[PDB]
Amino acid sequence: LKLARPAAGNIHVPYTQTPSGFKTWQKDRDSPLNAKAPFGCIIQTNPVRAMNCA
Amino acid sequence: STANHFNAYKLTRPYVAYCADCGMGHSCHSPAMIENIQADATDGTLKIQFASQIGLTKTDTHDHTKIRYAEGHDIAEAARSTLKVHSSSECTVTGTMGHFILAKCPPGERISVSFVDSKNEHRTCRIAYHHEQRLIGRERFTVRPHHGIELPCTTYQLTTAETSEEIDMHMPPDIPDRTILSQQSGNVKITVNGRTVRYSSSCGSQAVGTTTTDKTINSCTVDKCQAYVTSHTKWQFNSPFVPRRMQAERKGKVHIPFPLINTTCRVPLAPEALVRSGKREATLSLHPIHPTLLSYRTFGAERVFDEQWITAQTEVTIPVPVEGVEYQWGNHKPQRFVVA
Amino acid sequence: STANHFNAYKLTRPYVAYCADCGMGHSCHSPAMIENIQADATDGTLKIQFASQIGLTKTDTHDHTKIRYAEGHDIAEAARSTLKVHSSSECTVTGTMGHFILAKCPPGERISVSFVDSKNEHRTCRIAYHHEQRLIGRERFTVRPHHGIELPCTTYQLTTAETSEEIDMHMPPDIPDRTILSQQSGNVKITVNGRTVRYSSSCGSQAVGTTTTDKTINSCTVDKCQAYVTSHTKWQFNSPFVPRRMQAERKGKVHIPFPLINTTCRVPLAPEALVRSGKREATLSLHPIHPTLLSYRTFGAERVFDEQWITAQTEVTIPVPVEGVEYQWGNHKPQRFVVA
Amino acid sequence: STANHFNAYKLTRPYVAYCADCGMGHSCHSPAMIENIQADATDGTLKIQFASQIGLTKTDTHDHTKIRYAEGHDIAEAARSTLKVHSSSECTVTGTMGHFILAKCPPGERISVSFVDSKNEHRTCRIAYHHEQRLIGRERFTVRPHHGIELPCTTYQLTTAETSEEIDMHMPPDIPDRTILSQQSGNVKITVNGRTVRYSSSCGSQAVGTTTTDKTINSCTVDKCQAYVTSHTKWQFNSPFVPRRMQAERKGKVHIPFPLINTTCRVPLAPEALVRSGKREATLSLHPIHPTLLSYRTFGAERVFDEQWITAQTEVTIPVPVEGVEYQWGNHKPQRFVVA
Repeated sequence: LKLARPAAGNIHVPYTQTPSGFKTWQKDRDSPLNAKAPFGCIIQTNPVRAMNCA
Repeated sequence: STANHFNAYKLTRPYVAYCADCGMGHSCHSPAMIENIQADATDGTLKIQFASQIGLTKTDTHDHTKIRYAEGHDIAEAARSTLKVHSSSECTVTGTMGHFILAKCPPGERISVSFVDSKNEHRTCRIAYHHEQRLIGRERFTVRPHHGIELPCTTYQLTTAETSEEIDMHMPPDIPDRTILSQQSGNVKITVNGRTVRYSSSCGSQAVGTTTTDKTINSCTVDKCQAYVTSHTKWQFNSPFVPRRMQAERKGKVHIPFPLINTTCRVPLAPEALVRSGKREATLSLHPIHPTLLSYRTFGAERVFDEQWITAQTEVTIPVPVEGVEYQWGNHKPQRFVVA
Repeated sequence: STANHFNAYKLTRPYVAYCADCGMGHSCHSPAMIENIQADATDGTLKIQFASQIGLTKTDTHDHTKIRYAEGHDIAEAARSTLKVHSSSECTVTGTMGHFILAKCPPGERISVSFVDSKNEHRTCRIAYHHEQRLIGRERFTVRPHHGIELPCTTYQLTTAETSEEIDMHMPPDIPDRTILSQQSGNVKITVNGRTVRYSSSCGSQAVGTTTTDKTINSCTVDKCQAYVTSHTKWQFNSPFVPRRMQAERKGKVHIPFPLINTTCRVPLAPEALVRSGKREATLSLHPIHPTLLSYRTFGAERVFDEQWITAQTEVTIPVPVEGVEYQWGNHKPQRFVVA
Repeated sequence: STANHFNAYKLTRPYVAYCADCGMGHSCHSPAMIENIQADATDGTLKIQFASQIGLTKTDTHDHTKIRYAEGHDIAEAARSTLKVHSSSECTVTGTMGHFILAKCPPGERISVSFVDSKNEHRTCRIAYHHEQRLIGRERFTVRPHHGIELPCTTYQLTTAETSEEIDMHMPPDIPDRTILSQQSGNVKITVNGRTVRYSSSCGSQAVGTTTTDKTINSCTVDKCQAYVTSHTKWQFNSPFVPRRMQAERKGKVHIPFPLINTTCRVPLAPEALVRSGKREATLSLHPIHPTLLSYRTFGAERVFDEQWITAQTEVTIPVPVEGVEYQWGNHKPQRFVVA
């Protein structure tokens, strides 16, 4: 977050932030490790357990 | 008032502020300036902060025909049909409780809201908001009507509730205006007005005095005048543009409409695949759909895992390992295969 | 009958449809469930199947003011001009013959129909079927006005008529109707409704009976009676939702209007080129137009033939061999070249 | 005359003209054929020549409701609200003086004007105009309302005023249609009209001469008669489509509305960067914004200087030479320096 000296007369309080890293790390998140797991076990996570772990 | 939400609506004087986007070229006092389009939902429910109080009448009439809007005075009226929300086209409005308007619209880079109900020709703004249709699923189409699949996805709870998470409306502010005063040859005069007017002259006894009534300050000029915005019976919404002319942030909290819940979605399934058998390898003939990210990964040791957004009719060389790889042709079943 | 085609439509009266595409989230009885959106024509006039009558009067009079709608009791009317077809914008309608509506729409992924006669604000369905702009020619632009081309393309000839291929209006739909019967504690009273309702109580005499009027049923309880409505003046659209409640389809005809004819469309011809000749090689400077396919084939024996959908003003070197190439640069005539 | 500019319209009585683009399938003497599209502005506003005088009253008065439509009886009304400019969607109207109608619109390849002001239901024609999104700035975002930037850009200054470029008005035309002649049962009995009914028949009384009365040249057939219409108090725009029925070229000048001038545009500068400089080289992590052309020129002697219209959250390996580089990344100033 970084605020700036805004446009006078109006109350424009410009405050420049970074990109949304949770959104930018969720959307644009990488290959989901549930797929492409070696040994062919289906990693299912109610509790994170690799059911059918071959 | 919560179910009929008009009590908590009428606690806050609904009013508009100077928005920078005003009809392709201006930055003017938007009576329907969008606060912020907040939408955490897989169902694609854009939820903007409504500039007026769309739903609460001039007397806090909780009636769909009345949408509380802005004027010089607090009383601004609009029709319930007079709202337009266009992303790349006018998306259907899903709900509107006072300061919170919510609905689904098509894809686009900017959302534009407009209301002409007392307003001349749809007074509104068009703020940039990249509406992305990035839904879940192996495929990538937006049509519920196929009878193929369901999947769990988020959706804004289309019912109205009393409150789940309230925005604090508080501190009826001042204005930046002086038209409440009028200098008659020495007399700064304040009449009945629609903005609260602290008389604050350039020199004289006009340092105090409310602005809904008459006051005279003789032997002064218009430049020797002084205005101020007094307040009564309201609380400003968030002060996003909002010249913070309240002494301390202390007002009610109006419940945020549309509390989202996890719902289902009609997941479109694709035409599955054609397994052309072979020697240590197979071919997967795929026809296109609304495009689908088909992924086939090896099943065994540290394995080849390919996944491409298939968007045509093509043939994918699925390597047929000794243990066999696990293929998924988009949003179908995850069925792997051994060497047939 | 056929000239006023609404008489032939009124032989098997217009119906409704419980389509799962029901207004961006719903699925219910629309009058405009998109039964079949078929338009195989280079002119781009999609024909959609609408469950009502497009122009058939309630009295079976060819009156363009009325659009045939539906009710529980089948007689539904709407404003025949008030209906709209929004594909990616409001696609321009061409005509309405009974259950067929034919119109040209913009490039888009799906099309929706919206009609509100008693309907609350244009009751609409939205099918997804990617209406692409696949027209033939050297260029790729949709603009008639410059005198540039005349190539034969197929399009639905928009004349009305009696029939070229009739949709079978048959299988008068044996309809359930059980909300119209109410058990007052010993009497299931089934009043007059939109058809003769056969009503089957679980025990006792309630099995059958004309229920286009009232009939009491002894021992009327809420679990007892099940309702159905059997009438006439009806043949099925397709049974697209349509449970086959007729015993066998008795397929009368409805002549699908707007037959296809091979017409000639005006194609755009772009500025042709500049040709710079070198030793056995030629450089065609193409100024760009709306994106156009330039094809240079070396005229003679087994020789290189390249064709590129060029989309920017550049220079392609068509090699001009001793046999000479033939270089058709876009939708102009095939100007060949000899070595010189 | 000019203060109300409709008097400068009223010097040459305007009317719709022959455009072969006349409603997606036909052509005609359209009332609102696009005479020419002129958009030379970095402000992103199109300007078009309209078939009516948008602003002239039915008597050529300054009429905010009045856009003077065309008929055979040329004095045609048009409602000031009925004009719709759908380029790729309903673009924002900006101004209308005479035939000069200017406004903003989205991206697109064509533009359609629709109005039905004497006629019922919206006569609309659509021509081609590849309306690109060619905006200036290091970034690429088309939304004014950020507090980010101000840069010089041309735009059509919308002051209604007299003239900087006066379109011509001369030659009240004749054409290949004069159907005001009649057949009086053995003669060419032509009806009289408001102007010179030039009875150019094959012979008899009909050979020449304007008809202020119903010119009945006896002993004439329909083919033996030929129509003619000569009028006055008018001036053709350019005769662009315009069958040029001017006997001699000489016009008056009507000033093109909205003279362009240099204004300022607001460009949004995105999140600047993360810098990680190492031995002889650095890395600049840019999160994505609206797409921004980041430029890295090697600050020193004749050196490598590259650019990239970056559109992701990626890390450009800023080559940090011993002389240094020049980091020009978007709307920010060229922040470049030597080794860190």
